[PDB]
Amino acid sequence: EGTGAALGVEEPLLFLPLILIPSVFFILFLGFSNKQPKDDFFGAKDDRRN
Repeated sequence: EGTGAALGVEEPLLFLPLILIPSVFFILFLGFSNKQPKDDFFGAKDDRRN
């Protein structure tokens, strides 16, 4: 093409799978993140990861 539209989105229907599939796995990622330790560790690479 070469028009230059941001993210190749000329058609507005392409914001359907671009805003949903990240926010489907984001809710899955929040199921992992909310069950974590949330304690300021020291050193690097904390490995509790419940």
